[PDB]
Amino acid sequence: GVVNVPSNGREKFKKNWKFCVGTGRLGLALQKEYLDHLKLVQEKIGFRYIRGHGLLSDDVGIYREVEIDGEMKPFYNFTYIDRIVDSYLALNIRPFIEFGFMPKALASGDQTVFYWKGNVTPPKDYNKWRDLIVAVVSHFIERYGIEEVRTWLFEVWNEPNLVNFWKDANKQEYFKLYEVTARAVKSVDPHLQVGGPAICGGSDEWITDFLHFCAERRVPVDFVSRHAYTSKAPHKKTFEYYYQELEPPEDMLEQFKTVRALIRQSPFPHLPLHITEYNTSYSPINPVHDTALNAAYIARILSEGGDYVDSFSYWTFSDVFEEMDVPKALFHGGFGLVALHSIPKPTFHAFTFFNALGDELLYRDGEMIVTRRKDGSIAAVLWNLVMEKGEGLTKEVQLVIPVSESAVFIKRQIVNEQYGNAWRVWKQMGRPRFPSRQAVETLRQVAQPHVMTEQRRATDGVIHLSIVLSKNEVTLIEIEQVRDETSTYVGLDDGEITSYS
Amino acid sequence: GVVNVPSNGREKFKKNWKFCVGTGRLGLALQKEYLDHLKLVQEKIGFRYIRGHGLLSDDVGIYREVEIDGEMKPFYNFTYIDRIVDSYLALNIRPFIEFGFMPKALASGDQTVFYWKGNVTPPKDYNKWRDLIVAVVSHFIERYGIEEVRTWLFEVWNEPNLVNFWKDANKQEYFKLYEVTARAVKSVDPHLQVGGPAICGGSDEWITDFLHFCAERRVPVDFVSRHAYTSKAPHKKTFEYYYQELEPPEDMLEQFKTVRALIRQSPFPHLPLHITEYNTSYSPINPVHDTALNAAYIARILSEGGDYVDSFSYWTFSDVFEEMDVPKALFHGGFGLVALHSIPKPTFHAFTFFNALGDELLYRDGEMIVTRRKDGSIAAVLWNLVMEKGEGLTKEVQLVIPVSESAVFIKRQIVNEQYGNAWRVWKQMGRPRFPSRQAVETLRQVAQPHVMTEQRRATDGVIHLSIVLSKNEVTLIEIEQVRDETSTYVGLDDGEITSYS
Amino acid sequence: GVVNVPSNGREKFKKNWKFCVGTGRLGLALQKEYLDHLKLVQEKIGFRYIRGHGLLSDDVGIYREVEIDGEMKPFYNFTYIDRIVDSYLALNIRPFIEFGFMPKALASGDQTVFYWKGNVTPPKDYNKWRDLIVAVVSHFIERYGIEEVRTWLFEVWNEPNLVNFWKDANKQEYFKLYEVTARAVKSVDPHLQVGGPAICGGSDEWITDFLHFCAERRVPVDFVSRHAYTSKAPHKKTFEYYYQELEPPEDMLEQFKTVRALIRQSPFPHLPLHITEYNTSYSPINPVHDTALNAAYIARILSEGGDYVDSFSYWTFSDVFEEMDVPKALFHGGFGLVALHSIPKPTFHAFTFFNALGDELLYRDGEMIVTRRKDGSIAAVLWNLVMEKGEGLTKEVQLVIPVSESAVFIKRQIVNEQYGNAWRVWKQMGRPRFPSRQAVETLRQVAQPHVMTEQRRATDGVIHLSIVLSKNEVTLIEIEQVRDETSTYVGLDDGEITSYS
Amino acid sequence: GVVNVPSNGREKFKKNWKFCVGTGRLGLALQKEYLDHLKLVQEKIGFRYIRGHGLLSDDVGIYREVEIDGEMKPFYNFTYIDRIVDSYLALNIRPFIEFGFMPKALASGDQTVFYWKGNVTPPKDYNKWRDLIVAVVSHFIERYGIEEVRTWLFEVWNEPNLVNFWKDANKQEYFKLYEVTARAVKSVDPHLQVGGPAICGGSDEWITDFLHFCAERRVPVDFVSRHAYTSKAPHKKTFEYYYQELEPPEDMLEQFKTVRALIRQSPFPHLPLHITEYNTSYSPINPVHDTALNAAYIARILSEGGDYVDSFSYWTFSDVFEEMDVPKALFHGGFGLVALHSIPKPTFHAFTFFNALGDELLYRDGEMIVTRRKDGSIAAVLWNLVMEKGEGLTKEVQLVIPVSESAVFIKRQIVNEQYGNAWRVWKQMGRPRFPSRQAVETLRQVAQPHVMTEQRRATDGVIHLSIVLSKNEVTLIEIEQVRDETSTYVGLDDGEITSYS
Ligand SMILES: [Ca+2]
Ligand SMILES: [Ca+2]
Ligand SMILES: [Ca+2]
Repeated sequence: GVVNVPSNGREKFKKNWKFCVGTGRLGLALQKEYLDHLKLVQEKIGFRYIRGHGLLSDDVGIYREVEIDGEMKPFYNFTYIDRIVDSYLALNIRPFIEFGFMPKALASGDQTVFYWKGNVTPPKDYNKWRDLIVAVVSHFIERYGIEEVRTWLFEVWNEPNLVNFWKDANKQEYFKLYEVTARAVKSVDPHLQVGGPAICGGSDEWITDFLHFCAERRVPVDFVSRHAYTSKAPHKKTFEYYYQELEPPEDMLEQFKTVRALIRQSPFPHLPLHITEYNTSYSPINPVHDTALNAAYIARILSEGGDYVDSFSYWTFSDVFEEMDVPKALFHGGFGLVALHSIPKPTFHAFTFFNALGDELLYRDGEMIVTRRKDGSIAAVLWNLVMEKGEGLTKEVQLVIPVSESAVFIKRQIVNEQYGNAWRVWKQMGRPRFPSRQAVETLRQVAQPHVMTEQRRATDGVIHLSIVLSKNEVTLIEIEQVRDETSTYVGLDDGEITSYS
Repeated sequence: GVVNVPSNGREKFKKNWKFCVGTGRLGLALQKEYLDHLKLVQEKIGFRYIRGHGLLSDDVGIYREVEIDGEMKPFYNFTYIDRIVDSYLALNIRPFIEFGFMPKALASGDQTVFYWKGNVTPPKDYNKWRDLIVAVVSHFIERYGIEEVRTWLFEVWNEPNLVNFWKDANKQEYFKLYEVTARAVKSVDPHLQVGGPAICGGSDEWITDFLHFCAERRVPVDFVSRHAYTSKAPHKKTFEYYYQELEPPEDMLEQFKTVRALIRQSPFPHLPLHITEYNTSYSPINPVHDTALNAAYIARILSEGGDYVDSFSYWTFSDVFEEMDVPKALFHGGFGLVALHSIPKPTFHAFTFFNALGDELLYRDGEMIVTRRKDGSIAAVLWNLVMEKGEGLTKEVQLVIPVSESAVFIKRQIVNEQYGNAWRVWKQMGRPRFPSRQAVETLRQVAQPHVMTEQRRATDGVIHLSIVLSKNEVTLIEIEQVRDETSTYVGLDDGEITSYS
Repeated sequence: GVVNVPSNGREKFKKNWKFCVGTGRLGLALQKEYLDHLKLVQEKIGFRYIRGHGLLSDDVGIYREVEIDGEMKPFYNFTYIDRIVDSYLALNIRPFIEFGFMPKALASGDQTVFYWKGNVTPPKDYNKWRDLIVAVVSHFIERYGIEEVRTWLFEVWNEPNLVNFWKDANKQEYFKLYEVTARAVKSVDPHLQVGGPAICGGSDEWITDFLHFCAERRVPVDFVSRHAYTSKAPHKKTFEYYYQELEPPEDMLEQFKTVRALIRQSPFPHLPLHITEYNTSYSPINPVHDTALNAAYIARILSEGGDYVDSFSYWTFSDVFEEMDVPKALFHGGFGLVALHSIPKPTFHAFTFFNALGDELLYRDGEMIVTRRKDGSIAAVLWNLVMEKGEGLTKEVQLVIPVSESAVFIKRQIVNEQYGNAWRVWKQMGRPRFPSRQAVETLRQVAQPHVMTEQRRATDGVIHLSIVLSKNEVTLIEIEQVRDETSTYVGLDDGEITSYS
Repeated sequence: GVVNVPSNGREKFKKNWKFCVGTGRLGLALQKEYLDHLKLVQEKIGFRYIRGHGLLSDDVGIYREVEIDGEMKPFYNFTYIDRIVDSYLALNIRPFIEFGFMPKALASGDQTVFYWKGNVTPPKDYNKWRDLIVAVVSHFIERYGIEEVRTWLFEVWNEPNLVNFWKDANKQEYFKLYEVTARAVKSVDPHLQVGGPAICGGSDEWITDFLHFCAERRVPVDFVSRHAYTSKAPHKKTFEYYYQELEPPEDMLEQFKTVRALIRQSPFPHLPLHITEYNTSYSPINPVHDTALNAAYIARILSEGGDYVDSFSYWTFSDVFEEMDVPKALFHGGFGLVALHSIPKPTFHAFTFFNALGDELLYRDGEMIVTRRKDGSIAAVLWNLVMEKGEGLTKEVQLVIPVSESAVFIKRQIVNEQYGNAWRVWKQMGRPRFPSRQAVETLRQVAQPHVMTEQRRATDGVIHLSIVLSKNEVTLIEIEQVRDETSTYVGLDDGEITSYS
């Protein structure tokens, strides 16, 4: 198809796409490997906030008791989160705090979730929980100052509409939990932004009921959160993998758009919507995450997601993750943009490529976005999602582009099934679970995008680009003005160099 | 032609090719840019020695006088070589010291060489020159230890057979300068290895006569040094460039082979031969240095030069160079393997590819070298040197390589006119002289070798590679055992992932 | 009194004292904090080996069971020890491997030890344990090379004579565990050094019985391991401390001596003796560890312990530890040489000071060690251990040292109750449990030794040092050659500078 | 002297004292050593601007001709200043540009200044000099953008009232050069701040005459610049030293104040005054720079200089400097805050101490400055400048400070003749010209300030500090609130640790 790019544009592409990114549990942030991947992510994409589970779980170790004279008394150990949040602020990223799970010494029952056994029961004593929240938020303000902590966000719990994350999926108990948390947070400082309900899909009446619980009972709410995946239940499991079919990306966009409509009808029509988890599959052992398809699929969501929501947070930035035990191989289906040994997966490159876009929107359809940057240069990202099996399945794109600058330097970066894909080459190596240093460096070189460059002289103030994208390709194309300095090199003749003309 | 690679090899490919590398003047080693380049060269190519001019020239500033009690007395200022030689040893490289040029306060005349004005006249007092040599050598021993300094090499002066480097190209004055320096060095310690005569090509009788001089007067000598280039004097000039025609690589190898024979017919038949400079062109402003042709040309030399000499030192590791003034553009025909902003030029990847070869030499002709490493893997560099003008001129090559290892992972890296080639992309950018940071990063990215990988199974203990090499391509092919772990992934099926089979 | 230092010494002070250092459990090696601590320790102290628990425990996560073709089969996950052992080797340290504790899926019972719950029961199947040992040692050889792995050591289990560490303190069942482990290690490669019984003090008949067991059933043993502490059982507890009284250092040296003699009477008289754990207190929450007293105590051990044993491993290099939960304040009584935030405790300086000592032992008594270095310089460590309460309690020492110089430069470094002691300043700060960054930097600053320097000219070939050591001071004195260059500064007069003479 | 420090102050202590710092010539900024020093200075004292000579001198290399056809034509080589200014900005410092000296290819005559021979003659053609300024200023805008370059400052020449720096000290010829330069800069962009006349002391009529010339003839001026020193001509020289008597600090402040009054009476009454160089001695080989006296002298200036001027630029940040050849010894009387090897001099610590001061001024006299900061802590810098000879000469200072905070933590840092003084210890080592790495590390350690800390309890709402300062001491005293956490450590008893009470 032939697309004619207009010279200027009315609308502005937002940075909503990189507002937030997900993570494995906060206690894993103590790992050097974790910080390795986070530094890479902050250099090449730079997210504003980071969101995961386990702030209050026992590895991070904040809530204890502590026998004094003859009675159990609370003790708040900030050793670990002080280091964790410090390490975050040093990398220019703030916590999108999630309060959870339940500390053991505060839990009412035995039910846990994950390999790491986060306790998912309500607190035995709601006043002890309140006091925990006040202690934690108060500490954060003591350490980092009120101005800093006022920029953070505070979600209460996680997926209370699923039985695995909250006892009996108890709607009313969660609302009580929400109100105690919300009010405890405001009691420390009224500007702090608290929100919920952090639910998985399939049950959006919870968002209607949540916002009505808060209206009726005058309970604070500053944002709404929901999670969004497109995978069905596993159709085949091995001992290490879940395999799942996926709905197309418009299904996710519809989810975003549907939840925003439910907010617009509610008694709090102005509330921000934060999609605090999203990916194709919701399982950390689904190999789909390691593929070019995942990138081409996510590219579509990056292009449009921000039209409906204030943020959507890719779960996750890193394979440093233990919800289903320690990764059993290098490419093991983890959620991360970044694989162990800081090896970028195809999806990472899609973010990177979006990070080259300018604020000015020239054109956008279901397979491309075209922008103008301040300097006058064009930056476009194009993608060829093909969810069906088969080879070939190429897509041609004909881009007529307005530009006054008489010559143009075009730099294209590509990742697809052949290039920027460490997963493909890892198969060639024999799928080493625990590869050598040298196999890993080779995987790191191969994981880099394939670059091609050209110079093109304009005809009639317009350039034509013929772009062939192969199956599940995502590509960045930057088009810059050539200020040719050749004529300053007086006498220059390449033909005077052996072999050249 | 079909190349049958034997499974075993008797001969051993020596590491002579990276004994020593060349540099711009030692005062330039104080620059941060210099040290960035050397760090990159030492990580990707481990050179043992580094050889350049200007140890005794005035920017380094060792030789001074100094009015004390009505008398002009020597002062030896080691502030700068201390720092320089320290930085060398920290990067695991030792100085192939070159004694020169003439300190101004000790010069007999006015004649200089280069924009930096190295003085090229005899010492006004030969006893003060000797005292200089003794104080410097002694200083090295006091600072670093006798054992360390004893592993160094000491070449005396530079190209005395050229009027530009030595007043009148005075043979007997040079032999005298050599003699005073050689005895000065030995008087500090008899195991310090001293040599000469450091001549350019064109007059090899100087080697014959030099050794007859040392024989008659029993002047200590421990190696013969010589420089070797294949460029004719320039046939065109701009304010910016010297352009030169080149003879083929066989011309240089014959120069090596000629000088070795001359040492064998002499009264010191066993002397080591160090070619302390080599490249295609001897001009630091000949663009040929920046091209893929240079890379293929030199790969020929890296493959065989060690057959005839103990070392051959590429002039130079880096464009940090001022013989013909500060560089006037990013790619300005400088000698270096690395360009400003630490951008590898194509020749750098030739050195890097040779660094991947094993000790065991399995096969070699005029266009390839195939080797076996200690772990049984195969490693070959192939080049397609085309000096003639024109397009295409591709060379197909057929390989029959034995490996009992029944499946194989092949990693190929290529640098040619299209890949690994910053120069090409600089030109497409309009030859920016002083590029932006953004342009430099793109040129760095494009400067990386293109990588192709495949898996292949052996039929009958053997693999057959059909390889295509474009114009002036150099390429590294590594062939590793696949230890396939796929069977341990029970129930793995890529066809259960969206879009894959 | 007065000490006449002899100019020459017969004896050598051995490097035994820094052969090995202890660590918190291996899974903690994944922390950034841990690795910052190791780097500091490896730069300032030369440790060769690193010994700790948890290798086979479930955080590191090697042993898993996995359902394949309808049976429970072993899966060995090397993801984490690959990264751990990689990071050890990159910092020039190798594992003193300790095979333990019991993986949960292989345990025969439910008894655990520590906050992190390592299982302390026998394996439910000894053949599976064996296959576990074999798979781990084989994986090491595969990744690191057989020559690398042969330099390691392999301890079997931990304190099997203590009921907390091993079911019933079952002697005969530990011997069985040793045999199955030792024969499995030898089956992989016969050079691999294996030993035990890794007992705590109080029941040294276990060494005699362990060696008689290995003699009678021809079981491979390459060393005897043993733990040494001087602390009585805690006489007071708070919710975060154990306080304990200590025996003097001679008690530890006698423990070393008495165990060595037991080896020499047994059927393996020549076997190496590795004290794989030692410190004053055996509790990771006894504040004595954070004090100048600890450093004074342990310096006496460093000075003599090598006389009796091949190695004695200070438990531990770092407060990065979790046996009794996450540290509840900055200085919490941890074992570490280094405190969180890379703050060196006084004991760390004791090790640093011993790292400056020379080979040649000139003199030693129970309060000093005086040595000569290869360059002729003198290095001495002195300590004033004072276990009794009160102020003052100084030791005046007089040293008559010979030197072959004529003028000398004396650099003294000191750590005591006032200087190089962050615990004291932490107290002055109000004992902040979770100090700010600003406070931490102040604590690091103040943690640095105090330095005093002087020049002193000899008389009659000799130097008379008067030295005052304060309560529990450890101090380094280096006496070096002055090569006065003042005479080359002709006309120099500090009296011409404003205010000076 | 008993000082009662008020609770609140009406005035602000300005940041003018670290607005700018001086440097050796801009070409030396290419040195790794230089950037090591700049980084350190920028980490501990964050200066905003850096001011030095030689931008247009031929080592940096900007101006060349360049034979084309048969005519000499201008070529502007931006290779080196691009690297220099990039490195400045990456370290958060901007150029206070000084246009000079004269490029040889533009020079009218052959007179030069310094070891490095900057040419101090007018341009042969003022149109060529204009075309140079336009090319340089324009290139700066092209690379860094117009907003950034407008924050810089542009001074014309150096000390044109001194015959050494400018042919004949020709007043009218400098005004002509100012006019051509100023108009040139303004023709690129009118908001660029240009000024002069950069004079040395002893003839302040030049400032009057400059400003009248600019008013009458409507030449752009945006600031006045002037240099200030207090050293008399040398009374003794050696081959390597100038020794000079110093006027007291009142003389410098009186210089500042005098020039400010001349501007206030001029036709441009409101012009900023920048003192573009200042120190005690004006000679780069006067040992006084290396001393504690220099530090105590400069502190009075840092305390008050900002009263009269908009900036005052300490000449220099670093001993990396070649005006009078390469440093002949480690401490050689160089201008730098930082000695070679990154060793801080006593004067460096003065600046670091001032960098801890708060904005709100509580109390100031001629020997101390006392401030409050945002968090409520008190920071004070005290100094005891003694310019006469003699030992002892201690100053007792009694501070009576208000705090209701219950108790306080006092951190004191001292640099004087005994502590923080590497010069003193370098002499003890026998004044090594070219010390070993090991002697250098010792001088670094010894160069760190001496720290003392204490907790003091508030009696009656007031803390009474008694501070004995030794001769030529400068010292920082921070007083913070103790939030005591001791009572949360229930049961804590240091008396339960061996030896402690
Ligand atoms: Ca040079
Ligand atoms: Ca532990
Ligand atoms: Ca200079």
